[PDB]
Amino acid sequence: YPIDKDTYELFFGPQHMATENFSIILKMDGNRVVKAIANPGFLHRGFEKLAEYRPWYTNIALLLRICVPEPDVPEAIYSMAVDEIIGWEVPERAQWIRTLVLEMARVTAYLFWIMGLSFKLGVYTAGQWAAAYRERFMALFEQLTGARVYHIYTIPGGVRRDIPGDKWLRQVRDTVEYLKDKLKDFDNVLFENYITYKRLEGIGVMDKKFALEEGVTGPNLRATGVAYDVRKSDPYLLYPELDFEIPVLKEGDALARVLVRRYELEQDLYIIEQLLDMGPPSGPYKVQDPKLKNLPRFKVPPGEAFAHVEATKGDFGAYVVSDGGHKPYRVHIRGPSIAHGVRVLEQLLVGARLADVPAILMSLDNCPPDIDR
Amino acid sequence: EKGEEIVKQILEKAPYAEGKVRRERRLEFRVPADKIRDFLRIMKESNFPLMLQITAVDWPKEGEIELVYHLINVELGTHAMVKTRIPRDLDKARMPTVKDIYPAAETYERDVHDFFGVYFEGNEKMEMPWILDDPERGLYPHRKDFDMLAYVKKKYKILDRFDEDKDKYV
Amino acid sequence: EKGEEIVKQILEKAPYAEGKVRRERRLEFRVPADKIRDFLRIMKESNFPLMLQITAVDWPKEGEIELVYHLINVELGTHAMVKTRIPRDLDKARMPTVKDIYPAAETYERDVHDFFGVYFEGNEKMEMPWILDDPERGLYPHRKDFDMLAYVKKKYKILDRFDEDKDKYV
Amino acid sequence: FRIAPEEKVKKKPSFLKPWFGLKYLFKKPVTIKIPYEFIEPAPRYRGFHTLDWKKCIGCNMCGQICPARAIEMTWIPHPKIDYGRCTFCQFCVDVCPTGALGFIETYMLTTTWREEELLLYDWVPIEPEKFKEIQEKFKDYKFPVEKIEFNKETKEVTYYLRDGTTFKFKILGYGL
Ligand code: SF4
Ligand code: SF4
Repeated sequence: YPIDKDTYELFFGPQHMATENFSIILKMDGNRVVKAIANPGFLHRGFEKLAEYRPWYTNIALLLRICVPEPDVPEAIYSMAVDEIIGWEVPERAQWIRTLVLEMARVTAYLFWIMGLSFKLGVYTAGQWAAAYRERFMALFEQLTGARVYHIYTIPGGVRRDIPGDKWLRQVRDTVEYLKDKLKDFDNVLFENYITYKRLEGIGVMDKKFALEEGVTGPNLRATGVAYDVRKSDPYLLYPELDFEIPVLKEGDALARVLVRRYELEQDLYIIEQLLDMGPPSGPYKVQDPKLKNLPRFKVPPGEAFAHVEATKGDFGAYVVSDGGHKPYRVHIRGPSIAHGVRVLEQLLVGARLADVPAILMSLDNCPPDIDR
Repeated sequence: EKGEEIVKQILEKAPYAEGKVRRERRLEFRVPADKIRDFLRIMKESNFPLMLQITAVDWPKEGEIELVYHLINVELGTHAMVKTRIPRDLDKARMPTVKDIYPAAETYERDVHDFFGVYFEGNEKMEMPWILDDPERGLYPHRKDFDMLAYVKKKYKILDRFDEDKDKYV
Repeated sequence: EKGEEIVKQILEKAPYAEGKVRRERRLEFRVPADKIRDFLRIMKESNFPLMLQITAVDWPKEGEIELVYHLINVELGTHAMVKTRIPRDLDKARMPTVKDIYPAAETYERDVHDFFGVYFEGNEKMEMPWILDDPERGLYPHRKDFDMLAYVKKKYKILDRFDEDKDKYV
Repeated sequence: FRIAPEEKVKKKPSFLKPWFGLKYLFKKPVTIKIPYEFIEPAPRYRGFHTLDWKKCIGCNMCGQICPARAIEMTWIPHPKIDYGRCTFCQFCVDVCPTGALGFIETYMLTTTWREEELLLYDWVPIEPEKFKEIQEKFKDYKFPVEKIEFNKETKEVTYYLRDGTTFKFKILGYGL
């Protein structure tokens, strides 16, 4: 006997192609939502009690898969944290390499978010273009380090493979100037039409006091009135000698949290163009010769370190503690989307129509491998 | 430097707050266990609204789940690491929930309760199947009393479709 | 009886809170001066939302304006009388304002500041002509340093249109 | 600090401006016809393993840095890498002291459901004459072992190569 008789519970499970892999059970009321709780954790590999059993250097390759769209931001934060507890002397060349791959993976993640938004917003042309122009960035990463995604690159000191040379650094100038001439054809399909602007207007109204104390750390609370950019507040890599300008709006409906990410794509591509004309000087790619050998037996002195870094969706931190041996005692990777599309999504879908459940789901850039950890 | 002034301003408003300032902005300090509830809103109202994950390390030698609490700033950019030390038995795994001051800890406490140990009193989403459905909820797999490769053998008989012995370590 | 249980529940959450229970519901207790600001929201969040007038008696023998603070309940009907003791000089007449927790004290503090002494730091409606315009704002007429019938004579020359001496006391 | 707009980012919606996304009705469509236009992957793409049998000392230094615990050791004391549990992270290359564990660009490896084609994932990697199976034999970039005939009690695996040597050797004992 069906014991609700009032509210039908359709729910977007995994096989839906709008939500990626996290089920949101929606207590629908005709065509609105009156209660939207989420069941995440269809992907819980475990990384607390799973990355505690590997040595310190080889715990990179196992830690990449905590966030799929950015295959460099999870390694470049753990590489920043094990940098701190040992206290290396990571040179200028390794700092520049890690800077440029941390920004080119970010423009890859923005392009993937555009393609993921357009696959569920109906319009396929902004999806196919976004994946096509992400593919040349993948084929440019493949010259450098290894595979397309999950390029195990940034070991705790420095990097693993340096630049090929003028065949590569001239090529990045070509694709960045190409995509900066190309980006004016994304606006006319995704941000200038009177469909999308009339589709995402006023849905999911996020207040100003509802973002800073809620768990939101990304660029989407920056569309609400909040002045917080971790690249600007505490620059970590070769950021202070860049002088980029960050966007802040006083709005907070859903399309405010989309135009801010479009402008972040524009200024980040201007960063990669500005970083390239600097060019890296000489130096080694590794950090030190004597305190790296016998690579499993890598006793680190005890203590702890926190690091945190800007992402496509949320400034998400790592937490490593070292007992004093060749094992991370606990490496916690705080997912960006833990209270960023699970808890704030519960008070965002209440009242919204069914057509703007997937669009709201992508207007926060919900990536399901981050809630579980 | 400015973090030393910030922690000096915090220590005026709280006695049990021994603040060590790491590199420039990593203001880490420990408080006693059942005193942070009357303390975290001093940290909220001063300058730190946003709360990151309630990450909790374990220690089998001295039995205590050291729940470190991650706070962050928005006007300066620092990141507090206020930490407690509560006992390790499931009987004594008690900790008052921070939901009246932070709605950030509505969901962080669900993961730290379903993963290992700690039970939070004044919250409603406690016995909800958040993650780790049955039969994984019946034992807490993220402490140090739960070892891998002797539960995985009792859940899956073979770990290699192929040959000899790829299930041990090192 | 039930007020004794209520004050026993309050004393668990606060050490410096020596609670005397009068007849049934007149729960009166004194706190130190610069500790009530970290204390009045313990009293707000427990059971006492509504705040009545910040009435402040004076004492010339022991110089202290004993600002008693009236709280009240809505679910039981009791009435707290939490009180401080701050010094009597206008230099030392300092008291942190309760506006972040009670919007009731937006206006009570204006009357107690314009009448006598005390200055409240973190408030905006301070030098506003609330009451007692010039030249009555320039001296505080509700303490014991201001005596009547020697200011009224300097403000009005005669107090009787009629005869002999109707201006003294007793 | 350095807030960029006041209303500079927010643009104006527009009726018939999406027709400028219609420009690619006549340009050349950007795809690769994979049967059969090849791609030529990178000169140092991470792929399969090319152990050298004359420099391997059996010190199991790779055994303790494999994140997925598949470089388990055999006797005649070389390792067999299984790609059952391998992420191609190539931490087994720059940690091998002698240098006897290389990696060459070979990634295409498709096997079917039957077990006899699934013994293909247990190979003691061959000498770098397998680079003469990447070139000089039909440059297809595929795994040049292509069937393995294990035999119980007569343990003599046979990497039946593309047309070269059958590469017989006995395997007895595992671990250390
Ligand atoms: S290929 Fe990578 S994962 Fe496999 S054994 Fe070698 S280092 Fe380990
Ligand atoms: S490849 Fe290196 S670690 Fe592996 S057996 Fe040979 S010498 Fe030892």
